[PDB]
Amino acid sequence: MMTLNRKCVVIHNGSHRTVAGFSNVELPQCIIPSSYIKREFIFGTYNMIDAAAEKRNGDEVYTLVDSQGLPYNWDALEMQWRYLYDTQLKVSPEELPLVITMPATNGKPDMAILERYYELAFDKLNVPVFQIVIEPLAIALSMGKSSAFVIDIGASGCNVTPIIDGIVVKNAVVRSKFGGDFLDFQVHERLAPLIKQKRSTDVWYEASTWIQQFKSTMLQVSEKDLFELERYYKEQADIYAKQQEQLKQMDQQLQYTANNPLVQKKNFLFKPLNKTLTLDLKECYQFAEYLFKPQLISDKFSPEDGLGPLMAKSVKKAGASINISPEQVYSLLLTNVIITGSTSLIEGMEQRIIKELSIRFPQYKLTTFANQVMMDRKIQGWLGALTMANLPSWSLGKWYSKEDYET
Amino acid sequence: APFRQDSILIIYPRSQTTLVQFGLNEETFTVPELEIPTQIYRTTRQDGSYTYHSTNKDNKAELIKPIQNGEIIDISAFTQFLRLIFVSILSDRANKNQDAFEAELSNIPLLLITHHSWSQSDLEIITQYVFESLEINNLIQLPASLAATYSMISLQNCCIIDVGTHHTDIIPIVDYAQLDHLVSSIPMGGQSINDSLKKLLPQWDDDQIESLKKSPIFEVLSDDAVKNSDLEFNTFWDEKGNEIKVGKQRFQGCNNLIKNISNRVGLTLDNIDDINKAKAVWENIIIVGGTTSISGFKEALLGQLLKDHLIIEPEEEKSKREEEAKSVLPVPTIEYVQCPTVIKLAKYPDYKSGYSEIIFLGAQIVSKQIFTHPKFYITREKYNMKGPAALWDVQ
Amino acid sequence: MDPQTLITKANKVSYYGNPTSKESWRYDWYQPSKVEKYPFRYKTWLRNQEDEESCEDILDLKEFDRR
Ligand SMILES: Nc1ncnc2c1ncn2[C@@H]1O[C@H](COP(=O)(O)OP(=O)(O)OP(=O)(O)O)[C@@H](O)[C@H]1O
Repeated sequence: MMTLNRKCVVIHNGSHRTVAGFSNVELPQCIIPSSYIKREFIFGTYNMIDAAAEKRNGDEVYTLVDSQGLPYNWDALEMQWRYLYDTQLKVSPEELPLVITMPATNGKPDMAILERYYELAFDKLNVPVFQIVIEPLAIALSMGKSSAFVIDIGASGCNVTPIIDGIVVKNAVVRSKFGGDFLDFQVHERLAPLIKQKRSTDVWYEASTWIQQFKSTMLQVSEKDLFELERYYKEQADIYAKQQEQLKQMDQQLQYTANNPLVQKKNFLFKPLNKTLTLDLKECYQFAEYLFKPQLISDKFSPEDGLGPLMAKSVKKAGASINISPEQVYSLLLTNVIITGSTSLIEGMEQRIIKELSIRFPQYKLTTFANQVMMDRKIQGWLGALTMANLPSWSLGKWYSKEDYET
Repeated sequence: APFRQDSILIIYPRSQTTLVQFGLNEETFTVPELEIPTQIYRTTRQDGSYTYHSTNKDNKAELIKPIQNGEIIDISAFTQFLRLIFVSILSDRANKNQDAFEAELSNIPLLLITHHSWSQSDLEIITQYVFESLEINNLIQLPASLAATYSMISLQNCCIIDVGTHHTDIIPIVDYAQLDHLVSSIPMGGQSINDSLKKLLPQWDDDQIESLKKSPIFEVLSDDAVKNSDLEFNTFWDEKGNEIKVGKQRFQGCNNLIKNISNRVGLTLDNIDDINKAKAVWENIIIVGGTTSISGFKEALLGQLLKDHLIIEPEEEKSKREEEAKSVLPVPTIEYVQCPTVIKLAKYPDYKSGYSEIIFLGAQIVSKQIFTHPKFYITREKYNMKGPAALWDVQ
Repeated sequence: MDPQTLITKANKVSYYGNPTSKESWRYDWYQPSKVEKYPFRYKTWLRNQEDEESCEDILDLKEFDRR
């Protein structure tokens, strides 16, 4: 749809995915990696994949954003926007309004960043006007929630932003470094023996092909603490073992060669070597467990850096940043919960989120929403920006113009 | 408001030649009547303005092919070319029927088959041109892929592999919707065979290679294969009439193309987010194009897809297991968590196999669908109010 | 006849609810009104409120008809 008789160019730069499109269509024109190749520049997946498989020397892969979710290379970002405009969108930057997303943060680099975007947008690309949207706020407002608790899990990590009455709590913003990128590492490292000082293109190809398949298929999230869960099933199995042995004690017999969900195996085909990879369900549970319990991987990391305590930490901090009562802020945050990001698509993640959050907050009743359309959840930030772009009046958001940029 | 099906105009511009049809018979299935080259002659003048002609008469001339690799390289030439066609059909009927303007040409709805690569800008211009310059009151801009699937009854999910001369399009469709972010195109096509054959037959003439490619002895054979596949040497007659003796190279040249297609289709469908949707797409594959008419091509491509992309227990592992199972005197099948479990070609229900055929079939059903209950396509009522921006009305 | 002659005569038909006016549009800048005016200009389709080329020869359909 065309609001105010016009269309907008919506762009979202994330750690992993970069989504660009028009505000009228409702589906994104393109989704490309948030990384790039240095030869010349190669910005497409298909374009990148070829360069990687081409296996040229002096080829490199660089992130386009710092772990904080902000762009750390502007000239590189400039080449991307040109590609987005010239290749995928096929429109001049001078023509249309630009709605882009930047992540929520506790600090105010925004003015440094805005000045950086002023140059990129205006003197560089001659963009007529543009708006910036806070991604969790975008996601929340788009969903009908004026106040919500947004858990965003992605390549960089878990980003938990509390929102009250339409504005973010800056102090209560928390960012884990555990997420899709961390999970990529563990899948590779753990499976290296089974497969039978690396080109960045080779690392990126593996991460974007067979590893991504592993996480979207093999990986699951326990509904409970894994140790606690494992001890339960073991003892439940011990009873079945003792039960079955006892029936042989009564009438006797000998060796008839006589139930634990954690031992069932999941089979993942590794096509490059055309060899099957097999892991029991417990080994699949293990990877995601590290997000809630990072201490297991290293001991360098504290239990509180885990997702479970962090969500609670954010909720507590949300109360302190408003000064109704802080104790009651919990009621509004836990009542409205938004689970988004691609990494939250791992099976059983929603339950564990509820489980871990319910433990530390037994008194409050809660209800969580997680978008059940698989694609939408991955691009949800961009869709949030899209609704903001499609707002009925210009008065409903901040727009930046050549007026704002001057000597 | 009033409409007679003989008035409906369907245009399907392609990179080389445009297919056009005027009217629908209602007795039978509609087939393209007119096949026109897609080109226009442009004489530049001192004014800085441009003039386009049907023929150059050896003057400044040049030639503008408005469509390259299915994309639109010249929008101005394309509209004039479109105009050329529209005016041409108007005169033909005008001369044949005196009252034509009062009856058949009274209202002419235009249905334009579009391409996935066409930009919003291009589509907006085309809309403006049809209503303003051509003075047409009804327009349907239909993507070919959605038109193609429309012929297939109740086909929600599928992947169209459209092999053109200089390029091949990969168009994944999900929930009756073209996913544009996953659509791609490879600079590989029917001509890649010519380029491939020229490597293995340097002594041959470019004319002779093409003649070999279209000859009956040119086919792509499965691993499983007085019949042609069996003898080492066979022969064909060129358009010149001369015999050309060719060896094993007649069965070659399509491998490089088929692999690149397969590889691209692999990544494309691997990025489908919902596996259950993705599984359906893999179960419906549409291989269409001119090149696909080559014998064994569809089978070779399908086979290559199953070769690399199919998820199934490796025969090497499965063999050891069956061998190890005995170990006895005098085996369970492996289950995988990935996609797909099975790969097969789209079934054509109730039907003839070409791309041009199915699109037009779809275009016919759409016309039945739109005109019965319109409330996609643009009407003069909207274009007057919204303008070329009327092209986008959704949500 | 002439192409414009063929275009102008064609597609002209009158029914109930049929628009008399043919509106024409242009792709140009626009300066949004305040709801004073906002200080930026963007490109969109605008309608000419006041109602304000190369025309070639027709073709022969049978030459380009099929066989
Ligand atoms: N189907 C899936 N199942 C599980 N994980 C997935 C799936 N698809 C992608 N991922 C993982 O999710 C991550 C991508 O996250 P996402 O696309 O949300 O990033 P982003 O939104 O661009 O960045 P951010 O989340 O920091 O804003 C990747 O690390 C990838 O491995």
